[PDB]
Amino acid sequence: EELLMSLKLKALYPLTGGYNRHSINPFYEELVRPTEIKGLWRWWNRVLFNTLAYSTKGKLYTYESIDRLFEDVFGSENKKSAVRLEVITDEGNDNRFELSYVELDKVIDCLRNYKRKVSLDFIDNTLIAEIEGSTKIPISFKSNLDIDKIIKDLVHNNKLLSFELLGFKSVEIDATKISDKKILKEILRDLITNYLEYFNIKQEVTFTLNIYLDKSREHKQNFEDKLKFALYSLLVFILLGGIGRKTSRGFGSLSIIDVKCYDNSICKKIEDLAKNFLKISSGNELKSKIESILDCIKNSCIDTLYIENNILSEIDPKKNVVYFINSDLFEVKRINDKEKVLANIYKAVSSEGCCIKSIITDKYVRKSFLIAFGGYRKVEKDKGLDIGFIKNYLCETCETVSSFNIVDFLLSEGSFMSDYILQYEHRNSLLRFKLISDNSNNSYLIGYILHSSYFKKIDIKYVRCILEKLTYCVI
Amino acid sequence: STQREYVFIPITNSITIDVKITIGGSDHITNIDERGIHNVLVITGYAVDEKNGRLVPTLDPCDYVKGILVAGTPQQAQSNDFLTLKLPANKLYLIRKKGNISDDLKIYIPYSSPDARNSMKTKPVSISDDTIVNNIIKEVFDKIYNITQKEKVKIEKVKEDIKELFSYYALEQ
Amino acid sequence: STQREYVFIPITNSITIDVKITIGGSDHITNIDERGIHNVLVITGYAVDEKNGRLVPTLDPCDYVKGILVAGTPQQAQSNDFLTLKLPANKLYLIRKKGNISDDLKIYIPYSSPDARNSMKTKPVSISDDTIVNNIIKEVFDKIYNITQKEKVKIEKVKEDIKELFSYYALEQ
Amino acid sequence: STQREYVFIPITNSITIDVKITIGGSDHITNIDERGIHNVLVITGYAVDEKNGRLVPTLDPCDYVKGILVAGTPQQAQSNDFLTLKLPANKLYLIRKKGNISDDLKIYIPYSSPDARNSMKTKPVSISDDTIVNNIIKEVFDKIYNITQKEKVKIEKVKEDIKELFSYYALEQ
Amino acid sequence: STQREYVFIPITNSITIDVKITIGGSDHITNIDERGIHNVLVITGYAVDEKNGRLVPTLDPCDYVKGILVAGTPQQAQSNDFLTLKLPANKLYLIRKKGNISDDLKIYIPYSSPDARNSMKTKPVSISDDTIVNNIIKEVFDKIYNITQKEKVKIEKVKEDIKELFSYYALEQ
Repeated sequence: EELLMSLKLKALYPLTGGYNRHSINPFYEELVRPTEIKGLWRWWNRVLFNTLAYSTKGKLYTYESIDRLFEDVFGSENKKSAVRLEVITDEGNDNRFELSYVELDKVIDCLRNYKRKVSLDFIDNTLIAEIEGSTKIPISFKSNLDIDKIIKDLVHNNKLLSFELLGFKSVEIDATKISDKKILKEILRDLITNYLEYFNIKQEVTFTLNIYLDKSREHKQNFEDKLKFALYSLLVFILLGGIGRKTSRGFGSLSIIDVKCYDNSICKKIEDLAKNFLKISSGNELKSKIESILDCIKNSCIDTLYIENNILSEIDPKKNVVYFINSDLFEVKRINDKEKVLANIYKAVSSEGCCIKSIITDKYVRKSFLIAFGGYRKVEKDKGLDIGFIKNYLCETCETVSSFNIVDFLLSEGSFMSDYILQYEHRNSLLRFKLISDNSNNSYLIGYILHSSYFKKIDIKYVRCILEKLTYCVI
Repeated sequence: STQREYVFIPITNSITIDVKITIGGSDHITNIDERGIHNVLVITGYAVDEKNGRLVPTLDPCDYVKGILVAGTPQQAQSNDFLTLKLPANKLYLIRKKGNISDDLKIYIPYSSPDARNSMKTKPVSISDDTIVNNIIKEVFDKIYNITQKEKVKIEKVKEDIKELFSYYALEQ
Repeated sequence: STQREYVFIPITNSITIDVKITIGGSDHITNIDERGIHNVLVITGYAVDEKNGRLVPTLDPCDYVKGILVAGTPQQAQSNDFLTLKLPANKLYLIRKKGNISDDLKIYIPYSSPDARNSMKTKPVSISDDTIVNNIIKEVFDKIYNITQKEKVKIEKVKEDIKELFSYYALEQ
Repeated sequence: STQREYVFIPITNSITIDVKITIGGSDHITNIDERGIHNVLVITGYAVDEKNGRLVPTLDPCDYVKGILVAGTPQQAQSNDFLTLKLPANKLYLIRKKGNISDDLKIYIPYSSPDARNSMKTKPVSISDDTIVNNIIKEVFDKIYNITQKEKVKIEKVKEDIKELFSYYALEQ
Repeated sequence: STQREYVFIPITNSITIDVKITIGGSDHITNIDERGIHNVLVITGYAVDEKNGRLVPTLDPCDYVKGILVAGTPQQAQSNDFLTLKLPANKLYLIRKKGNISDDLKIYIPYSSPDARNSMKTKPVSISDDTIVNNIIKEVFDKIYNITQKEKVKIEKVKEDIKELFSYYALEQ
């Protein structure tokens, strides 16, 4: 109904995925998805609201209830969102992946009558097609995307990227039975498209995020303050999070370039508070700015005015898991090189990475630490190391030598939180890294640890200087 | 029978004095027909030998050389230092196959000794420096095909194809 | 520096007259350590000629051969035909790698001139007929790796893989 | 007990003459173990004073210098300039930590006066432009260690790992 | 900072002497990039006055004039007729929005007094009769957009749209 604000943002190495899990496809290119911005805005808003509610009332509310409270700005099944997002990526005209030709009919030869796995690899600057049947044919091809020779190295060096590249790299072709040449050609052609689209990674995607506001949706009960809180949540999203895939590991990190209010009475305390990030001389200044914004919303800003509404719902402790910001855990270091930083994040977050190996020993707590702060991992009861030891370093009863005890994680008595921590595959990582830049050529590595609700009053002191050590070793 | 020598195509200029026979009869496989070069062949596992580069056999499968396969005998003083072989035209790794051949051919590919004293780490090399391709223009494709400048007026395509298609590996030492 | 040599494994035994070295140096690449074979070098673009098998070189990437590569000099009756060369231990293509090597190697390859007198129509040959296997582990995996029967007793491990890991392309002539 | 000294690795050659003993004892926490450097110490807040090379202690946590630590004694006419102190080996920011600790050791650190005569516009720098890794192999990894050219061959290993591991802050005034 | 001029497109040759600057800054709002026009600006409630063609304000939302935004200042022969205004770059109805904006722009539109001595009843006009299109290419797309004749051979790409988009209304009095 009317333009509210306009934010020129900048994402570094976004890993946006579309229907094919890539930023480009045969039909269009899309580096920034407005639906992802909306979803991450709502996710950060819920994190920020539980942060607030816990820094005043010590209470934590379900995501359902939080979004039911904010459904006047973000909309729900019962009400249309009052805010309309409009991404404008400059240069965002028609671009798509076109495979002008690929010179197979030699790979098809060495494939027939067999059952082989056709692996690919794009380093050496020429696409080779490894075959586990012991042959490596170099493939000639012409595409529309020009992999800049920096992207090949960024993918070959980053152990996380080259890991998530296993899924876009191979097919197990079975030509034992009736197998013409044409359909094998299309199979390998789509495999090559799926592999090449993965390398559409650009550095410094720059877009303009407009926000429109429906005024017709009146100040029903607490619209203005809900909206201000949502705009603060959007700023916190732009400051602490990124867009796209693996934002917990620095990719897609956002950075402000320009903010412009158009309705002072609502946002003129976000306009300047984001101007507070167009120039960041040192790391300490940035950490101070972040603590400033974080504290502002904590006590000084709006109030408990709408938390007094009886629509929220306190979380069950043993059946729910919510996240919230902890102001203490906000290490900042100057970057001097972004690609190497992203590659060292793996040293930070891998159980055999030579930074957490040099910050944590006994390996058990190490596993434990990552299992509690590195999202889901695939541990299985086969060779003892899981037996008891890591179960011990997570008991909420039973000792205090580990500074982190999961709420209902029980010794052989796993009911819900045990399976959630050890089996639930889709678990975000609490330890997160981000990279920021300003209008100057200053770049900083934030490393933070979101506070979760399955920690039984974690020792905020041990993990705090674990985080400075990690942030040092990876920069 | 029918035979074909394989000419390399680096950014080097050992191009003129290597051949004896341009056409021999009336037919070739490399064709320039309003769509670019065709039937180009690729050698898998061999790299050039910059000191008068003839393909020294490495073992790297990810090493290769592309070039033009034209009928004829190498220099009439050779048949002492090359690879003479014939196999039924279906084991040839081609590119841009515009036709298919009569199921047999005999090829002369320039060989060079393995030189078992220097670890020859190999460097990928493409066609750059548009002066290089503009010089290559009148070097061999005219020594081979008189059709040049008679049917292809948009040889820029051909030009671009030389840069679009002719990458290889080089001995680097 | 270092010295190594490749040994092919066809389904016919002709590798009794073989490597100088029984101990020789202080290393081996194709090490079989209680998990099956490791470091089986693959040669693309050659064909095997089992009758005193020297690798006939084709120009086809589909033509390959898998065999052992052990540190040694062939027989003192060589350096006339065997092609030897030197690469920084990373252009060769091994499989089932576990360890890494010392950044340079000098390797003997049992080689044959392409012998342009019979068209190279190859045939993919596997290794079955374990009577060939039941003996081969005593000619190549005892005269070199008699590690077996005192350091290893689970031949089945390095038996079944021998009957699936190993294959080659024999040029049929 | 055990005394050591922490020496920095800058882009400058202000290291050759300040030290008396290189090894002295019978153990070194810092190592060179067939992978790269191990047990590198990093100190927060300190900024190098390369002109008369020492670590000016600043209280800015964003600044850091990382170096090696080897046993010895720094030219007895000292303790008016250096910072020497013992700790239980665990309050050390020891990165790439391989070995364990004796949880007590007395280490000398090059200290300089805070230099309250200028504005401390510190500046981060790392080691690149390979020309200056020659001398860093010359004067820290030969003068001190007896391992170079004696046990290990992979020296480009300790080329890239030294110019990839080591970074610091200078004062540039 | 940044300023532009609005050049409306009538059938008339009455839009020749409208310029003072060719580029001025480093950008033109409107683009002609291998697909035709981009960022075309519409002003409603205004009819052209082809009698020395300028824009005349009416009170009808069905009246509207399309045109382009060239960078520059008007003529220096103004301050009595044109109307300059500063708008935050989102209060412009841009047909075929191709890129983004800078959020505050100063613009000059050719304005004429309403001349309240005759009923200003206007009627629509579509630009047909392609010879005027082929000469308006000369006039406005070869005096400012000299990319025409430089890189863009598809000028019929803009004929198709000037004959199909840039319509307007006119007093016809």
